[PDB]
Amino acid sequence: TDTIYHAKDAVQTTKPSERKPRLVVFVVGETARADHVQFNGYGRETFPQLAKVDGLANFSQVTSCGTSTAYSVPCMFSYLGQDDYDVDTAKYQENVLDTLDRLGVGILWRDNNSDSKGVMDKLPATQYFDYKSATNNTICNTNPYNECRDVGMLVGLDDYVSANNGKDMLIMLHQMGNHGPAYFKRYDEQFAKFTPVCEGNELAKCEHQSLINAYDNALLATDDFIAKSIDWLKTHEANYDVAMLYVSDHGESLGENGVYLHGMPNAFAPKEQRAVPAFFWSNNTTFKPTASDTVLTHDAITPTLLKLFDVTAGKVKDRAAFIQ
Ligand SMILES: [Zn+2]
Repeated sequence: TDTIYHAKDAVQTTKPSERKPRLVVFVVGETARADHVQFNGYGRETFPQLAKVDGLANFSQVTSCGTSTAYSVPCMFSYLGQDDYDVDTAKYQENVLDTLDRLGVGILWRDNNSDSKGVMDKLPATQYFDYKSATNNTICNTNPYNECRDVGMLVGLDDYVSANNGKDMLIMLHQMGNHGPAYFKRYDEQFAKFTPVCEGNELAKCEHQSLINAYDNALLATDDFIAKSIDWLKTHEANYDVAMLYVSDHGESLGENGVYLHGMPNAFAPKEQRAVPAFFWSNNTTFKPTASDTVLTHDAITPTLLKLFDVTAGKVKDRAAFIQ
């Protein structure tokens, strides 16, 4: 087909009509720094809603595959691992979502950031939706920049769960998160906790604390979005076994040594551009997460996903996952 396969041997050991069906939300983040998370020692409570969630596992030692929203995302769903990962040929490799779609799991990708980078290309166009425009995202008139909001991705998922009744389901929500240099645009007035913030076009011209405040506000918005995801998943506890996974595609630099956005090559990228937060919540002791401070990378994503849907592929039975 011109596709290079890696998991043709993959097999789902237990099916939806052998046990309770499983519904999972994978929230793909952007620009979130692990060292700006309270659970990892940050001095501000940037995730106050997740702090009150029972069964929520935080991961403090996760490193990203790359430093950009073009390099890390295809690697997050790749089978190869960042060592063997090549970005020029990633679009053509079989990835975890291809494998899961083959095994009967409903894949759904809602994107409020840019695109899937190619992860959803081999899948029918009816499974990818653009939520950056008001065409699909119902929440775009809550701020004076008229930017569509991440929580708009939650509206109308009950109908997807209804149409796919009794199916294993995986839902990727691609966050706008903490992107771009205009951090002050990324959140609504409900989250303007820290002040002042930087409105400037040039980050170098900002006062450092203003930039920090804007970034932390956007982190508050993300915290709220993840929490609302978990609540939504709770509205389906009765019929499905539910779980939520959050990873950021990379970190961000905020003036450390005059460095200000992301994008630097891994060989020279500072520590802040690769340390990302990772969260995992499950209603059920069905899955038991690995230890908090286990040293992990994006290579843990693809095993995790497979483990969630009881899939066995030969390539990734030696891999560290987020669950045991
Ligand atoms: Zn990014």
